[PDB]
Amino acid sequence: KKIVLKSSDGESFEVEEAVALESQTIAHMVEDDCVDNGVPLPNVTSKILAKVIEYCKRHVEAAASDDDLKAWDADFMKIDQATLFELILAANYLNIKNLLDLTCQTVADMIKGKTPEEIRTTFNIKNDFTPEEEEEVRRENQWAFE
Amino acid sequence: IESRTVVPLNTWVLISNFKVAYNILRRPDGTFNRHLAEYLDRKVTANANPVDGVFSFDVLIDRRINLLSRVYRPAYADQEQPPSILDLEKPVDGDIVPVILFFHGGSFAHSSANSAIYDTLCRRLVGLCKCVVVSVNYRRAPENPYPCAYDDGWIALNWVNSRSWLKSKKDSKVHIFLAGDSSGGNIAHNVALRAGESGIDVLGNILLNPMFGGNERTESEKSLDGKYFVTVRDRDWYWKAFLPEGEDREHPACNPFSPRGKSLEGVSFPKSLVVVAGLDLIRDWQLAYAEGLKKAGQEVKLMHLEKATVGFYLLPNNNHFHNVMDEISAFVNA
Amino acid sequence: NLDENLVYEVLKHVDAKTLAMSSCVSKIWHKTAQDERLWELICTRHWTNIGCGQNQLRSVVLALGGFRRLHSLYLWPLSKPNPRARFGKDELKLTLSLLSIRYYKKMSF
Amino acid sequence: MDDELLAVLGYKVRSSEMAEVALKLEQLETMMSNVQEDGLSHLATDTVHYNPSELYSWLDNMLSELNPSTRSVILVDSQENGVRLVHALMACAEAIQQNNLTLAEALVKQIGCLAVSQAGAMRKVATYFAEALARRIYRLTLQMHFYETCPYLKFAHFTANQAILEAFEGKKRVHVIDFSMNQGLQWPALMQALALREGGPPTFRLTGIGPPAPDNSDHLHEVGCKLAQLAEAIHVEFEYRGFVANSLADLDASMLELRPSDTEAVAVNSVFELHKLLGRPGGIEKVLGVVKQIKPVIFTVVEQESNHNGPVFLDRFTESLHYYSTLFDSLEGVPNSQDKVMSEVYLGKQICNLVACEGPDRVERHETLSQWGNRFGSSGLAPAHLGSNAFKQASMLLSVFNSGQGYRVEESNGCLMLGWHTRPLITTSAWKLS
Ligand SMILES: C=C1C[C@]23C[C@@]1(O)CC[C@H]2[C@@]12C=C[C@H](O)[C@@](C)(C(=O)O1)[C@H]2[C@@H]3C(=O)O
Repeated sequence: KKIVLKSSDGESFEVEEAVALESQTIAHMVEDDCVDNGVPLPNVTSKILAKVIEYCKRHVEAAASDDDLKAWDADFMKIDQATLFELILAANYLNIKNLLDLTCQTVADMIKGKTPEEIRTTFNIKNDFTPEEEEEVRRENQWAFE
Repeated sequence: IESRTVVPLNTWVLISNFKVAYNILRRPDGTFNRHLAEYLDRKVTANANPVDGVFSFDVLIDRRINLLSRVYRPAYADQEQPPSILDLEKPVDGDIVPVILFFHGGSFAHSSANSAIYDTLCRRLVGLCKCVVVSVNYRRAPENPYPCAYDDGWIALNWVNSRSWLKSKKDSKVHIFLAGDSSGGNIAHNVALRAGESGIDVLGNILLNPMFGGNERTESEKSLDGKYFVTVRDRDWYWKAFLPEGEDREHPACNPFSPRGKSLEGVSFPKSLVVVAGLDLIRDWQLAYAEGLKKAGQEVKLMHLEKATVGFYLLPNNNHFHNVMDEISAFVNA
Repeated sequence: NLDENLVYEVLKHVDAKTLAMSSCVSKIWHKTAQDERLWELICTRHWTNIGCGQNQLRSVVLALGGFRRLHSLYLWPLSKPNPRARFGKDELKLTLSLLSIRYYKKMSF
Repeated sequence: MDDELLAVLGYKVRSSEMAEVALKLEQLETMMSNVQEDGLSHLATDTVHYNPSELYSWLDNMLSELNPSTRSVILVDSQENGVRLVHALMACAEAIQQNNLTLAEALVKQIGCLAVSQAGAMRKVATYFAEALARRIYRLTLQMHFYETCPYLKFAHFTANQAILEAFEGKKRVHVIDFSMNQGLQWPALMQALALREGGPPTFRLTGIGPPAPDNSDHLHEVGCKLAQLAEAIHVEFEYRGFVANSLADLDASMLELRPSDTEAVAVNSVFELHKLLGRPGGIEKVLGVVKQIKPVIFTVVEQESNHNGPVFLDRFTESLHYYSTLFDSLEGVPNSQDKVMSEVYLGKQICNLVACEGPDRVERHETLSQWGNRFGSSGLAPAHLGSNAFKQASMLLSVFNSGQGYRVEESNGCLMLGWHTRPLITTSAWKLS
C-alpha cells in the first residue's frame, strides 16, 4: 500500500506501508480507519519531512551489522543548528522515539564539558539573572568549579 | 602433601590459614579490600605493666602523616612497682646499649606494627637480645604507593637518632641496628642506603628473608611453584601494587643491582646479616643480593637455611629459630 | 526557544557533573535541573544488587528530602576518593541512615 | 585445652582438633582452586564472617557458603613543659591522699601559674583538673553538641542498630526497650532500615525510659510525637510509650506491660548508661535479673574501655588523667566553633564529677571489657558475635570526617572498639540468653 504525504508548502511525497507502522501515531490513526485521502501535516517543513523519510526508509531497510547503522547515523548528523532544531521539533511532533533519542544524544554530546560562558555563546541565549542571584547559584554549584 | 612433612602441624595450619585468608581477598583489578583485611587481622595493645620482663608503649612521632611507632624495653630492676608514665622515657643504663629499628613484612600491603605476630617477635627479640626495640608503622600500598614507606622509615630513624634518653655514656651517641623481615628487609636496605650519605651512622643490618625481584625468572620459581604456601601470581600482584604505574620489575626499588641503580662500591654501608630460607621461591634473588653485597666490597655473612620455609621465625617449636636468635645476639653484642 | 519537555529529553542523556554545571546557565534549565527523575537515574547508576524494589526506595527518598540532596551530601564525598567504585548495599544503608537522621533533625515538633 | 603458641599468636584452636582443622583447610583450598574469581568475589563482598579467631567455625562457615590488668599509653611530642605539669599534678594528688591541705592549695596555685604560659590541650586538661582539685579541697545542648562534634555517639548508635537489625530478621512483631532515650537520634535509622527490608516492615513498638525532667518538661512526649510523625511519613506502624524514672533499680518485669515473648520479640538497648548505676550496692544485679526475666533476644551494651572503679584514689586519678589527656589530644584538628567549646565544657564537667565527687553521688565509674564480661556471665548471659558489616559501616563513618585520620576501629572476642590510633576508647558488644 502506497501513502501520499502532503507538506505545508504543497510538496507531495510517496511513502510505503511497512514504514508507516514505524510512526506509531500513524498506526493509531490507521487502526481507527477513517483514512482514504492523503494525510495532511500542517505544521511541518518539507525538507525536514524529506530528511525523516530518508532516515526511516534507511532504518527499515537495514532492520530487514550494528557498526553499519552506527556509521550511518553518525554521518546523518552533519547538519547545522537550524536543521538540528527542526529535526528535533519534527521528531517530537510525529513522535519517533529513535530519531528524537539520537538528536538529543547529539546535542547532549555537543553541550558536554561546557561552562556557563560557553553555553551562552553556543546557543546565543540571553542571561537574565541579576548579579546577586547569579552569585547565589554559582556558590550553590561551586563544587563543580574546582 | 610436601608441605606437611617439612614443618610442624601448628606452623602449617597458621600459614595455610594466612594464605587462604589472603586468597579470598586478592582482586584481579588491582584494588584492595581494606575493611575485611582489617577485620580479619589480629591486633594487640601496649601494656606498660611489665609482662615477663618486657613492657611497651606507643609514641606518635608524626601527626601530618600519622606516623606512629611502638617501643619495647626491658623491665626496670631498681623499680619493684610497674614503671610510671613519667618513667617510660627514663634514660637507659649500661655502658653500651643497642636499639633495633625493626620493619615488619606483609608484602608492603599486609599486617601492622601492633599485629600480634610482630608484637610477639619484638618481645622475644627484647627478651633474648636484652635491647630496646622500635617497631615502625609505615604506610601500606596500593593506596599509598612508592615512596611512602622509605619516607616513613627515614623519619622514624631521624626521630630515634635525635633522642636523648636512648644514649650511651661511652661515646655519647646512639647504637642503631636496622632490622627487617620480608618487605622490612627492602625497607631497611633502602633506609640504610639513604642514611649512608646523610650523616647518620648505622651499625648493622639484619635481613630476614628479604624481598627482591626482577623480570628474568630464576630456576627456583618453576620447581617450587605453589608447593610451599607461596606461588608466583601473588609475587607479580604485590610488585604491581607497589611500583608506580607503567613500571617493570627492574626499578631500583625492586632490584638494587640494576643498570639504573647506583653502584655500592665507593660508598659507606654497614655490615649485614642476611638469612635465606632454602625452600622458598625467592631463594635465588636473595642469594644474588648476598653475592652482590659480597662483590661490592662490603662485609656480609650468609646463613643459608637448608630445610626452612617462609615464616620459620614465628613459632619456637622448630630448631632454626634458636640458631637465628643466637646468631643475631652474637651479631649485635659484638 | 526550547520548550520544557525537550530540555528534559536533552538532559536525560547527560552525566552528573555536566547536569550540575548546566543547572546555572538559565532559568528554564534551572527548573529542568530539579526534576527528581534525572537525579534518581544518576544516583541509581553505581548501585548493584540493592535487594529492594525501585519504587519503595524512590518513595522513601522523596519523603526524606529527594535524590539531589542524597547525591550532593553523602554519595559524592563517598565517591571522591575512588570515583570508579560500585556502591553496594552497605553504602546505601549508611547514606539513607544519614539522610533520615538529618530529616529528623530539621523537622519541628 | 588450647594450643599455647597459637593462643599467644592470636588464634583459638583446640589441641585435639588440629587434624580436623588441617583437613578443612585442605578441602577449602581445593574448593577455592576449583572455582573461578566469582567465588572469591562472593566471599569477599556477599558473605559475612563472625569471630575470626575461632578457626573451626570460620572454616565451616566458609565451606558451607562456598558449596551450599593492661594499661595503654600514647605519648605526644607537644610536651615541652608538660613534664613539670604532671609532676605538680601528681604531687598535689598524693598530698590530697596524705591529709595535707595547705600543700595541696599551694600546688594548685603552682599548676595555675604554670598553665598560664602553656599553649595546647595540655593547658585545657590541666585547668580542668586544677578546678576539680580545688572543688575536692573545698569539700574536704551538652549531648547534642557532643554528638555533633564527636563520633562516639554516632558509632555506638550505628553499631547498635546493625546488631538489632541483624537480630530482627524473620520476625513479625518486635518491641524495643531503651534504657536511655535521650534525644532519639538512633531510632530513625533503625526504622528506615526496617522499612526497606525484604518481607515487609513489621509492627514496631517502642518503650523508652529517661531521667526525670529538671524543669518538669515533656521531652519524651515531644520525641515520641516526632518519631510518630516520621513513621507516618515512612509508612510503618508505630506505638510509643515514654517512662520517667530516677534510676533503673526501681523497674520491674510486670510494670512494663510486656506482651508474651512467643508472639513478639524483645530487644533491650543501652548506651553509656550502665556505668551510672554501679555506685549503688546491689542495683546492677537486680537490673540484670529483671533483664533475664524479660527474656529478650539481644542486649546491646556500649561502654568506655577504661578502669575507673579502683578503691585507691591515686590510681583512678592517674588513669583518668591519661585517658582524658588522650581524649583532649584527639580533638585538636577540629576547627574552632561553639560546638567544640561547648563539648570541652561537657568533658570538663565529666572530669569534675569524676574527680571531686565521691560516694553514691559519683556515678562516673567505668570499667573495661573483662569485668563487664564476668558480671554478665554470672547471670546466665552469653556473648553474641558481631559481623564485618558493622565494622565496614563504622569505617565509613570514621571516614566521613577528617578524611578518616586518627580514629581506628578494631575487633576482638566478638566486640568492637573505636579508639585513637591504638588506644581503645569505646567498646560495643552484644549479649543474649544462654
Ligand atoms: C602471600 C603470602 C605472603 C606471605 C607468604 C604468603 O604466601 C602467605 C601469607 C604471608 C605471610 C604472613 C606472615 C609472615 O610475615 C610471612 C613472612 C609469612 O610467612 O607468611 C608473610 C609472607 C610475605 O608477606 O612475604
